[PDB]
Amino acid sequence: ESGCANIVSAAPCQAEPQQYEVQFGRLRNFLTDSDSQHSHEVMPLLYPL
Amino acid sequence: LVDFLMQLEDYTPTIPDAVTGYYLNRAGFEASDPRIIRLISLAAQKFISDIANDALQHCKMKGTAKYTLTMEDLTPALSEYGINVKKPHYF
Amino acid sequence: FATELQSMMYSLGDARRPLHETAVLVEDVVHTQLINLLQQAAEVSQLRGARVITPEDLLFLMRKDKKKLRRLLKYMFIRDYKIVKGIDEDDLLEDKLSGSNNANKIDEVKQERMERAERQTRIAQYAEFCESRQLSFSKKASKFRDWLDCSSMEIKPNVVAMEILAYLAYETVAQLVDLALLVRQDMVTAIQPCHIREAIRRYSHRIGPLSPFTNAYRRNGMAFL
Amino acid sequence: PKDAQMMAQILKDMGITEYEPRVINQMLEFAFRYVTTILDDAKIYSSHAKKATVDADDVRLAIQCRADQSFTSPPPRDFLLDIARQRNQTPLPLIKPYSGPRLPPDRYCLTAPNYRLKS
Amino acid sequence: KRCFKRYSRSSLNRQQDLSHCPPPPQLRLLDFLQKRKER
Amino acid sequence: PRESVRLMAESTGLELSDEVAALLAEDVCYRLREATQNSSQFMKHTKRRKLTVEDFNRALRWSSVEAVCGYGSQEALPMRPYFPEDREVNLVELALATNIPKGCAET
Amino acid sequence: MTYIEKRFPEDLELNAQFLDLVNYVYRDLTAKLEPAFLSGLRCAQPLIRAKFFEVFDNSMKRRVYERLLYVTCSQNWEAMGNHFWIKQCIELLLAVCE
Amino acid sequence: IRHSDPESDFYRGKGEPVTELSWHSCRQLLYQAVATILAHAGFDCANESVLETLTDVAHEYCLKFTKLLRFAVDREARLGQTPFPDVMEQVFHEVGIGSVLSLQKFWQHRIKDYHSYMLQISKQLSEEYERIV
Amino acid sequence: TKKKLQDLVREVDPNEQLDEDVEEMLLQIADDFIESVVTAACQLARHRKSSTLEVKDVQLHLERQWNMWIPGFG
Amino acid sequence: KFDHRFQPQNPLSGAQQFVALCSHTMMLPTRGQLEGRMIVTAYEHGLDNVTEEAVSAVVYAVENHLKDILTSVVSRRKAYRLRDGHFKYAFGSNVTPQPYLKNSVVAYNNLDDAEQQAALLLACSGDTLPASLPPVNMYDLFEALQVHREVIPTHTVYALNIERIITKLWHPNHEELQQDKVHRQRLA
Amino acid sequence: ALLSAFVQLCHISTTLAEKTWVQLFPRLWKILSDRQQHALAGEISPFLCSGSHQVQRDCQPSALNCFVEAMSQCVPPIPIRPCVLKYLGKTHNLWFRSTLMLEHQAFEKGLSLQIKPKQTTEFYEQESITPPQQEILDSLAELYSLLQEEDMWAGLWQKRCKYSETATAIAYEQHGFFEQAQESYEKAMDKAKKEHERSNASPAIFPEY
Repeated sequence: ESGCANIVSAAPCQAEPQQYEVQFGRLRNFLTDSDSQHSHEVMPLLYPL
Repeated sequence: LVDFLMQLEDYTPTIPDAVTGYYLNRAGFEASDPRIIRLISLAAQKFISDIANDALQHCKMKGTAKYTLTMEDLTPALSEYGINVKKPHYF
Repeated sequence: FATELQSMMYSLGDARRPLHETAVLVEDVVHTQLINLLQQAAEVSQLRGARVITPEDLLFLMRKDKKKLRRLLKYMFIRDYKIVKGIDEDDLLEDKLSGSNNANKIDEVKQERMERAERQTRIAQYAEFCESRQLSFSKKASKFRDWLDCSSMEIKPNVVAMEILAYLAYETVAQLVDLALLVRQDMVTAIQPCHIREAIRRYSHRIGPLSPFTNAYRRNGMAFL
Repeated sequence: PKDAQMMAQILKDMGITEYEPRVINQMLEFAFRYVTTILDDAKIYSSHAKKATVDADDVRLAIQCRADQSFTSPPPRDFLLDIARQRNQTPLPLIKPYSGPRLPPDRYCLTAPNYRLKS
Repeated sequence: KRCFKRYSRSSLNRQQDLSHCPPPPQLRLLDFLQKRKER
Repeated sequence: PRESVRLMAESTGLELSDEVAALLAEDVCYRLREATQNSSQFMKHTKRRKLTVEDFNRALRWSSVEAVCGYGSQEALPMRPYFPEDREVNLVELALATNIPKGCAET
Repeated sequence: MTYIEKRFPEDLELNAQFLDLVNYVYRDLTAKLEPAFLSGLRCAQPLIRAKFFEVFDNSMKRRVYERLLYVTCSQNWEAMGNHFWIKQCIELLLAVCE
Repeated sequence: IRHSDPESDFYRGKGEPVTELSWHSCRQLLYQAVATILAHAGFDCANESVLETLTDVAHEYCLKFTKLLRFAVDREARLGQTPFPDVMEQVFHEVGIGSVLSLQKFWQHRIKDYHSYMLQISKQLSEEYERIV
Repeated sequence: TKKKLQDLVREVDPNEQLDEDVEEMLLQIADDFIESVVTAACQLARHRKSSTLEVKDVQLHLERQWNMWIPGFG
Repeated sequence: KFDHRFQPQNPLSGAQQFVALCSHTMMLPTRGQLEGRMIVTAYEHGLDNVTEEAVSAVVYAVENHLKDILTSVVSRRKAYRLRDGHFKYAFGSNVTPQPYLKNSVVAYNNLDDAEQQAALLLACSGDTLPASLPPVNMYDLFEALQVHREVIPTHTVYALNIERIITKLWHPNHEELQQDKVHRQRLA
Repeated sequence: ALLSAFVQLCHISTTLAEKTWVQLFPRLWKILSDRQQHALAGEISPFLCSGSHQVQRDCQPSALNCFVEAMSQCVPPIPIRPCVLKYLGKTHNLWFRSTLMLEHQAFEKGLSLQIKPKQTTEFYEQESITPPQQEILDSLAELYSLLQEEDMWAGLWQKRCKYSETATAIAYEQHGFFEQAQESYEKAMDKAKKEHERSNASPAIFPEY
């Protein structure tokens, strides 16, 4: 982990004024519907994001 | 009139089944049924007969301006197919 | 020479005012094939021993396919009568080297050509088709002598091989147009020069024996048609 | 028969002491075919060179073309290193012990019957 | 690793390459629509 | 050496200079030495130490070189000092004279 | 062969006499009179049909599947273009019965 | 009437395995097979190396054809779909044979027609002998 | 723009698709083909009289190893 | 004993000096883009009088070479028919009949009205539901070069590319298959 | 004597002869085991496509109408290549019979209609280019269009459609409102033009364009 860099060079260096809420908005729509068995280990992930 | 099944019976092969069958064994085939190993022999016959007929044409136009096969009747017949053979005649 | 080309393309499937640069490309392809035909016949004459083109040389080169043999027999029988010595020469040449097939005299190619020719006359188009007949290498001969026979130092055609090459060039154009139509068929499911270029590429790559897994069986003089 | 002795000596120099009498003639035929082809390649280069005599530089180009296509050799010491470099970032799958040597998934195996033929 | 290559600044071949492109032969009414509007 | 190159060069049709055959002979030696090295890898690794005709053919096949066709496996082609091959034999008596398909190969 | 019955589809004795000639030579190369043989199975008389059926049944084997292939691939029904030829197929599938 | 009767062991893959031979015995049969077919072409004498060259070319042709079939068989064993309805139909296409249905025309025009033509010459010369003597 | 990769596929087979990773390999195949031809052409260019020109005529003599013939003038 | 064995000559020692792309653009090289590459590679060899016909010949040579590659690849996955020898024209449907059917034999011997003839080709052989093949992956092109070996005779071009082809081989493992199953059991 | 006399009655009566064939062919089919049926099934397909059966096209009593009807009550399924049924039910008066067997076939083979809920970005298997049960549905749609049964044809397209405007335009046109349907078609055409440029030809919808 000493200086891990995989997508660091390919970072999304775009302006994109309107990407975060539309992307994160898609997260709640797919991860909270029609999924209960694989949701208990990923529901906490939406909190720090 | 008649289907290809008994027409396959009518052919009289020259190469024995122990030669074509051994070729399949080398490549990893059983060679244990009579029916598949007749076309390879026929295909081999067609490949050699075409060269043989081509050599006959060259031999019958040699010096007419018994039949002996030499390199003069072989290196031009093999040239169209891509076979290049050149053997020294001395030393 | 382009005026003769413009008239003969009307009898083919690329009629109704085709382009002129396409015929130039056809002329260049035909010229190269005829030069190769002259070059390829040189070794046969050298191998034979004679210093002149024998009448059997032109049929000895075209000994592979029998369908084209039938058309040559047709052209030397009916159209070559309006003769007596050539009929016996062909029979003597046929009996000179034959085992089972050549000692004989539906092809699905010429019948298609005549059916296509009749289809073009259904569209006065019939009058135009009739006037376009016998306009290929038949009205003039001085200019056709200049187009061919660049060096002509060792072996030259005397009287008869001059017309045989003209007929072969006409058959080369007919086969070249036929290949162009075959390529155009793949397009739907005036001919662009991309069609003839693909036909040449497909005609160059053969499927000869001992081809796979080896890059040593290279290519030589492709053909003469 | 002076070529027979040197060819045996060449095989002896490589640690081979037992052979067949027909391979020696095969290499002589190979040598004859090799030079005859390269001389013909010199002729076409000399004929394309619009020169009467045959120069020595045409042979150098002719043998250069022969080694370009008619001989096979892997790229040494530089290209295979790049392959390991571009694949060095590939990770390793985890080991999940169920029964030991599992097999690649179904379809990507040599177990499939012909669609046309049926019962 | 493959889809990042088509999202990390690849619009030069997507919104500039594909502009003013002739329509496919399957749709032959768009050209008629354009001609009617222009005329 | 260099005299052998000149002899078959004469049969080709044109002679060669004395300063060209030396490099050409060196090229031939390098190719044959490399061919023997390639044939050695197929040879000393299966289980054997004896040279065979097929091993040399396999080396040519994998080196994009035409395989030599015309030499069998039995010991033939004698030299009596000169490569005569005028053995005019008839194929009539050689068609069906003595044949047996018995292999007798068991493990 | 096909130039006799085309213009008189009305004769009863001339056609019968001609078919009497057709089936007599069949019983005795001349194996290309397919239109002549197939036209005699339908024209005017059951007795002519019965006579032509005897040489049409005795020329084969008394098998079910072999006759099934005959009426599909071997036999061509190009001769009669304006007749319900399945009636002839009933004869073949019932002549192999006990 | 000749139609394939499906009552035998030949219509299926049932058959007696071919006896295994060695390299020494296989080459002799190749020499014998090549010699007979060349004499059928119209020849009466030939050299030994010329025969050896032809056998090696035929041996290499058979090896390449058989090897090409093997890559065809194992390639479809993992996919399940075939471009051509027959594996044997496919391999002829890369080799140069148009189809298996072209073998009957080759056999008819090179064996039956040759034999019928060859017999007529013998009959014609027999009449010449009867006329002269 | 024009004739990137898809129209060449239609030029041979109307119904054929190529994977995303296959397209770049074909361009590199063409890229290597371009360099091999020009390097060999320049080698022949320096062979005429130690250097003359990039000549279409000598390119025809070069294509004998590729078993191809251009329909050009020649 | 061991000193008599030679060592292979390293081809890496002999290189050219360097004193002073058309790969990521997804383009075939046009006339203008190739001009810059020819002039920069001719300065090292010392060439003058840049012409125009040579550029066109190179472009058409590339076009023909790429067509040969795609023709070779498709031919290993689809059927075709031969006209008067080596010519491939169909590259299409199943008009080729099955040779083990006597109806195909008489049809082969034989060779409003146009539609029935199409039926004789498109409906005399095949299956009820002909399933198409997946798109060409990195495996099909890899095997196509192994068998033919005729498209690229040069070793300097064929070799360096074939190992890059090997490194691009990929197929989903067991773990991803459940995700496809889970997604398929969600939409239903 | 009964068999010979029954044959004679079949000669004089065409209705009796055709009804006997329909009632006899399935009964003779059951006698054969699973050894010659497969060979006959693959051999009869060219017979239905043979060129000698076009003479009786104008005859209302046809030797092909009841021939195909006979091979429909057999409990062993017989391969037919139902693409021929579109041509057979066009000249020999086989309109409704061909449609009924098409509905008997294309409902139990896959148990799923072609709708493509998602795009080709989440699926990592890449089954095939052409989805299964595509040619048979196109032939079935053609038969409905030729029969001028728009109510049944509209229902088929409302399920196999991909765009949300093609089926919507058809539903508008089904009950008047031609101007609104025409605008909906235009909204469908330019919407596909926006997506067609970004990707390949996508041979999944041939006759929708």
